Amino acid sequence: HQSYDCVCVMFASIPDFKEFYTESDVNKEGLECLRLLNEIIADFDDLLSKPKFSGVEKIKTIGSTYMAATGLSAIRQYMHIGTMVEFAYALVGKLDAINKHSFNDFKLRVGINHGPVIAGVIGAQKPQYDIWGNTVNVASRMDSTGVLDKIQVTEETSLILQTLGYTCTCRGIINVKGKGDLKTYFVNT
Amino acid sequence: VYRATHRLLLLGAGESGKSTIVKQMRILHVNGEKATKVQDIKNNLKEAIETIVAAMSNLVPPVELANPENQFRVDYILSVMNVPDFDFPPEFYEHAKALWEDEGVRACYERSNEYQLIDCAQYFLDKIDVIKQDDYVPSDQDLLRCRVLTSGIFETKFQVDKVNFHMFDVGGQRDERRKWIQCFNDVTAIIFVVASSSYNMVIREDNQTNRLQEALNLFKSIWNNRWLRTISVILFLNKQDLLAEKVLAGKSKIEDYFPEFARYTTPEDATPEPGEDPRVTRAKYFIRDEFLRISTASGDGRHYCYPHFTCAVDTENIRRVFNDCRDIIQRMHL
Amino acid sequence: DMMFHKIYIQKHDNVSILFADIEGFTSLASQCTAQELVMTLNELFARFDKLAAENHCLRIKILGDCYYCVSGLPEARADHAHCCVEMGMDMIEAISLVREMTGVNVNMRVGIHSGRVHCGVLGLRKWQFDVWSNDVTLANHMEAGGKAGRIHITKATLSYLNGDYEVEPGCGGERNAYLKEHSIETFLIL
Ligand SMILES: Nc1nc2c(ncn2[C@@H]2O[C@H](COP(=O)(O)OP(=O)(O)OP(O)(O)=S)[C@@H](O)[C@H]2O)c(=O)[nH]1
Ligand SMILES: C=C[C@@]1(C)CC(=O)[C@]2(O)[C@@]3(C)[C@@H](O)CCC(C)(C)[C@@H]3[C@H](O)[C@H](OC(C)=O)[C@@]2(C)O1
Ligand SMILES: [Cl-]
Ligand SMILES: [Mg+2]
Repeated sequence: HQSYDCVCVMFASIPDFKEFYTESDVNKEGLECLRLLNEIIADFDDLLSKPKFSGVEKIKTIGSTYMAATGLSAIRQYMHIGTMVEFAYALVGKLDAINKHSFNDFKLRVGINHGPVIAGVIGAQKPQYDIWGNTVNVASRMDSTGVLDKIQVTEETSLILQTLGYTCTCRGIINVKGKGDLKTYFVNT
Repeated sequence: VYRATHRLLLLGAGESGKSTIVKQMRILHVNGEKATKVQDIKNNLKEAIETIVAAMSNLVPPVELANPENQFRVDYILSVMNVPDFDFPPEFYEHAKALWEDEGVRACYERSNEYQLIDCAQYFLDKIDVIKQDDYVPSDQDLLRCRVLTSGIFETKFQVDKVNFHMFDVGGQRDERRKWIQCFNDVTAIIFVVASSSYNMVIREDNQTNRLQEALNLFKSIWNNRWLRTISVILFLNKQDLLAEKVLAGKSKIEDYFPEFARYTTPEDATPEPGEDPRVTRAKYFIRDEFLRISTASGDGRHYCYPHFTCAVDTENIRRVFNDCRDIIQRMHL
Repeated sequence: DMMFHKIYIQKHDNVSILFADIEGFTSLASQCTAQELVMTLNELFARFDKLAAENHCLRIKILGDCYYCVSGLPEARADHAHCCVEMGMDMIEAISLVREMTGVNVNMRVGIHSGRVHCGVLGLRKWQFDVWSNDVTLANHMEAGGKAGRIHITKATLSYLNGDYEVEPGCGGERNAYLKEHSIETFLIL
């Protein structure tokens, strides 16, 4: 387990899903639902192969929420953050196509932070790879307090996306349990 | 074990005819009971009459009664329209019958396409006297003609010649379609259901989008679906009676909604029902060919399409066609 | 198998689902260093992972400060309710020494429900065996509506306990909306 300086963490949940999940005898007690979830995830995973997302490194999925991070492959400067956004837009591309065939209307809700982490393996048993630190907590809280069909970034994270041709509206202020009130931005299209 | 069964899925827009088909399966292949469906018909009656009169004023031009005395009845009807647990007293029937007699009220029922109205209107109102009797027992045809909208997925088991048939019913409406996926995997075949008659009407869900187009688009959705690449779709071009009637009536012309009809000539492979009008034959097949154009353009022979001209409210034509289907299922699947 | 990707999921009735969170995880994360936190965490969960296997609990995941296992997997065990309980028993004492050691007040918030689950893997990439159902959704909420250093259990997790532990009125409906809105009789273990 080794630390980092500039890793860009992203969470993308599908809050509309938890509603849609039902457990009837008809749907094999919810198996038909987890089936559609699988399709979605897999469809998202099919992206990582794309040459342009080869720096993207999926961490886990939590429920119906996709966790992924750029710059773990490290040792112009923040071109990786811009990829992460570039990637979040792609998940929406895939989620949008599921809708078409699943007669549904799933919106994706994203939160993208960046900064120092500590990556590595945890647990004695099946040793699985994860990332820790305050960068990740905020990344997560950018998602949960997020808005559907929108990416929520923090201030500095905003400033950088600005340096790369992204326009950002201010969302307002958020109590992030631990760090307190902080200003956040939606990424415009 | 699991292969000797067949899981069939009933798809189509709202009101297409899906529930009526499962009904016909009970009538055809299944085993106090119906007294509860009486109430349901009473509401069909209520909802139907109160809908026709409400429409009268909001039409363009609006329709006047040929008996302005009937105003007080019109007044009665509208006053009870939203009552929750309706007592259905002897007046209601007297008043409903009265209005239904008013040539003006009927005239508005002709323009029933210009507003949203159930398919059991003219049928039940023609039999108010029977329904009102406290000792009323609904016919088989009455239970078929009744309308309770589908909300949710409903498994229905039947057996034909020791062979087993699972049938799932689903909401044809838009909000409801998001459940369909829960039947997609393992589906032995799709029965897509289409209100052939509804060519001159707009969906309930937005009062603007043409019902048959919504049908065409929905089929195209299913035919080219990503999880339905293998699965074949038996097409029930339902409500053939209502179609025929509209075509012969010559009120709302087809080419005035689907203008490509203007070009269409009748096919060569056409097998018209004995002494059916060349015009009805022309019409019924154009709608078939409309659907087939979508089915033709893709599939690779990985799955096929089977048309059927059908009338769900007619157990006669249903036995015939559902049988046409077991043939298909037992060739293919094996 | 051809049109849907193969799903590596399988139904499993009569299992019990523990969830365990660290109370005052932020106060700890405030005090000690960015790294020492991760080491104080990694140490504890490898300590937990021992206890799990002895108590015949298959660990699922670590989700930050949330740890959750399930007894009754992979092969069904009739002790499955006693095991998750037994698993929780240790966690509240396994934290105890690594709490005093940091001089900061942390404890474990436990929640166990029982019932059916699905378990398996989702997606194609980076598999991590997981559990999904309403019983899992409930389990999670019990921990959410738990009491510090105490084990929160359901109606059903008592019906599988065979009356071996001494419980008390839980009052989950007043600490969590999910429990209230779903009228769950909850209990605490003594
Ligand atoms: N004349 C005529 N009426 C029909 C025919 N098939 C169905 N209907 C009428 O259509 C109405 C609605 O049919 P229904 O089967 O409930 O639609 P649906 O496809 O199930 O719509 P939903 O239940 O999914 S919302 C019923 O009142 C029934 O009498 C038909 O073949 N001919
Ligand atoms: C995927 C479907 C469904 C309904 C099933 C389920 O039990 C969950 O996966 C749990 C409870 C469950 O898997 C246990 C872990 C965790 C992370 C707590 C999940 C989330 O709360 C999921 O929803 C979210 C918010 O992703 C949830 C509830 O979603
Ligand atoms: Cl239709
Ligand atoms: Mg905590």
